Amino acid sequence: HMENVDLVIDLQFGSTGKGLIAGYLAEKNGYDTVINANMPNAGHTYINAEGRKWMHKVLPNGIVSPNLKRVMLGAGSVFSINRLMEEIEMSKDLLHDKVAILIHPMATVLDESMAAMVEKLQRDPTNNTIVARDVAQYDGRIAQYVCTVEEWDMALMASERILAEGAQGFSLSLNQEFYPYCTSRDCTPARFLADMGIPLPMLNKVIGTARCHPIRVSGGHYPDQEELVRRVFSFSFIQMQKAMWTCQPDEVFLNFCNYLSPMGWQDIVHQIEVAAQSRYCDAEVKYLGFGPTFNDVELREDVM
Amino acid sequence: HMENVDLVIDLQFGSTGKGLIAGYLAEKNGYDTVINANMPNAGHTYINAEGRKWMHKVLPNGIVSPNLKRVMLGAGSVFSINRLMEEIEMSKDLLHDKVAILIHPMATVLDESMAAMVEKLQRDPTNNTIVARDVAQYDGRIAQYVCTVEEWDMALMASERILAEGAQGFSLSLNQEFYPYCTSRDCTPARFLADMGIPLPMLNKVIGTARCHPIRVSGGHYPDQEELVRRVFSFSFIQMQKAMWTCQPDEVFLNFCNYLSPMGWQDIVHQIEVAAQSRYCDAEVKYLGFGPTFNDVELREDVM
Ligand SMILES: Nc1ncnc2c1ncn2[C@@H]1O[C@H](COP(=O)(O)OP(=O)(O)O)[C@@H](O)[C@H]1O
Ligand SMILES: Nc1ncnc2c1ncn2[C@@H]1O[C@H](COP(=O)(O)OP(=O)(O)O)[C@@H](O)[C@H]1O
Ligand SMILES: [Cl-]
Ligand SMILES: [Cl-]
Repeated sequence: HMENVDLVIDLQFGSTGKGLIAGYLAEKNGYDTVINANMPNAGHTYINAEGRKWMHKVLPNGIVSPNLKRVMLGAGSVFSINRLMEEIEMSKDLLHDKVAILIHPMATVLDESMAAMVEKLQRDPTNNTIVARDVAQYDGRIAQYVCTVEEWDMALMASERILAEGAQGFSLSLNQEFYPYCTSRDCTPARFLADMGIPLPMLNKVIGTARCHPIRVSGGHYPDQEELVRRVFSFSFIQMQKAMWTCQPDEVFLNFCNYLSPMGWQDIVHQIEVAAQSRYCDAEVKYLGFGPTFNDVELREDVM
Repeated sequence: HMENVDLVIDLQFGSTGKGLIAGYLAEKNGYDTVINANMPNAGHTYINAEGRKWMHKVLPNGIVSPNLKRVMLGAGSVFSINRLMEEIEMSKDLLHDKVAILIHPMATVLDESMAAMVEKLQRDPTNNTIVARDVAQYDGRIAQYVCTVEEWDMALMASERILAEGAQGFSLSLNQEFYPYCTSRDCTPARFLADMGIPLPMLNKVIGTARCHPIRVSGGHYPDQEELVRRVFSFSFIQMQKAMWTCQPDEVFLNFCNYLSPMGWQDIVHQIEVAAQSRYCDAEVKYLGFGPTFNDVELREDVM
C-alpha cells in the first residue's frame, strides 16, 4: 500500500537521461504501475538490451516493465493527445488489454504549454476544453483513458509497485535560483508526487539522476561550473549539493560516464557522494550510465 | 536535520480552523521555524490562552511559538507586501531582533492572485515586478526579509523544529474532483512541502484538520453530504476518505466540535478514524476544537 513508489528525479538541468534509468528500473523491478506528470518536453529515451528505442514525451519510460498493469499520466501532465496516441500506438504490444492507461481527469490537454497550464489555472467554468475530464467528453481518443479522481486514487491504491517518473531537472525548478530561466514548476520530489497525486507515505525511494557534464537546453549556471541550443557544463558540486538538499535521493544514477576518463566520472561519483553527505543525504551513486542502453547501466559497486 | 517538520493541513473545504491548531502546536512544541506558502485568503485565526488574536493571511499562525527563530514565507507564497507589513507590525513583539523573517526569493508579490501566480509562471525575463527577489530590488519593505534560495535552504537546514502550515483545504485542490470550482493548486502535503521548498525527509508528521460540519466559502460537494457566501455541509465520510488517502495525516484535529452534541462530534471522531483506516491511514483524532482559542483545544483521549 505505502512505501512502494520509486521516484526517478533529475538532479541537474534535465538532460541526465532519466528515461534510461526509468526503463532500466522498470525492467529490473517490474512495476505494475508507471506514472509521470510530464509537461511538453524534448522527450525521454529508453533503449532496451534488444536495441528497441522508446522516445517518450508523454508516456512513462517505465511502460517497458514486464509486469505493466497501469500507465498513469498525472494531474500535472500537460500533453498533446496526438503525441499520446502516437506513443500508445508505438507501444501497442506493451499496452495490451491487461494494461490500463489512466489519464488523470485534471491533466491538461494541449491544443493541437504555458497557455495550456495557465488556462487550467484560470479555472474558467465555461472552458470545457482544457482538462482531460472535459476534453474526454467530445474527444473519444482520451475518453477510454480518462479516469475520475477516485479511479486515479484507486489505481494508486491497487498498485503493488510504482515507478514515478519526475520531469525535467532540479535546476530547471521554477523556485530554484535561475528564475525566470526555469520551467513553470519545481522539479523536486514533493512537486512530482503532488503532480501525480501520489500521497507522501507511498514514497519508497528517490532515484536521483545526474550527468557528469550537466546540459542545459540562455539560463544561467552554477559558479563552480563553466560551459565546455545545448550548453554542456562541467560538473557543479554546488548544483549537486542543492539538488541533494532538496531532492534527497536515496540512490543516484550517474549517467554519461562514458564521455569521461575513469578518473573523470569516478571523481564525480565521489563528488556527488560528498555533496549528498554535505546536505544530510545518505544518497549513494548506485547506477552508472555508460551509454544510452539498458546494457550500459552498470552497478557502481561492480565498476569502482 | 530530517523528520522535524510538522505540517498542518486541512482535510476538507479550508475553513477547519488550521490557524487554531497551528498556534496551539506552536505554543506546545515551540518550533524555532514556522513556514507556509499562503496565496491570498480570508485569513487564519489563532487565539492564545490570554485572548490575544492573530488573524493571518500571510504570516504563519505558528509565530506565537515561544522559541520562534525563523518565519518563512515559501516560494509558493502569493502575498501583498501591505498585508505582510501590517501582520509584522501587529506581531512586532514576537518578531524581534532574534526572529528572522525570510521571504523566499521566488515568492509572488501581489500588485497593490490569479494574475500574480500566472505572471510568475509566465517567467517574463523583463518582468522584475512579480517575484520577491525582484520586488526587493526597488521595495525596501521586503528587501530586509527576501533571502536567496541558498539562504532559504540553509534556514530550513538550521531549523531544529518546523511548523509548516498548509493552505486552504484538501477538497479545494486544483486536481480534486471539484475542478474548476477549486483553488489554483493542490492542497495536499506533497504540494505544501513543494511550495515551501521542504525536502520530503524533513517531514516528521502531518496534522490533518477537520470540522464536523465542513464549510465552503458555488463549488459542489460530496454525495454523502448535504448543505445545512458560506455553505455549511454535514460531515462527508467520502470527503474524509479522499482527504485521508491523499493527505495521510498522522494526527487529526477535529474542530468545531462545540457546534455538535457529544454523540454528533464523537460519531465524526469515529467516522474520521474509519475513513483513515479505510484509506491505509493510521491517523487518529488527537485534538478536538471546542472553540476558537488555545484553551478550547482538547486532547481527544481526555474528552472521549
Ligand atoms: N550514457 C549515455 N551516453 C550516451 N548517450 C546517452 C546516454 N544516456 C542516454 N543517452 C542518450 O542521450 C539522449 C538524451 O537522453 P533522454 O532520455 O532523452 O533525456 P532525459 O531523460 O534526461 O530527458 C537520448 O537520445 C539518449 O538515448
Ligand atoms: N471550534 C471553534 N468554534 C468556534 N469558532 C472557532 C473554532 N475554531 C476556530 N474558530 C473561529 O472560526 C473562524 C475560522 O477559522 P480560521 O482559522 O480563520 O480558518 P482556517 O484556518 O480554516 O482558514 C475564526 O474566526 C476562528 O476564530
Ligand atoms: Cl527498494
Ligand atoms: Cl512528533
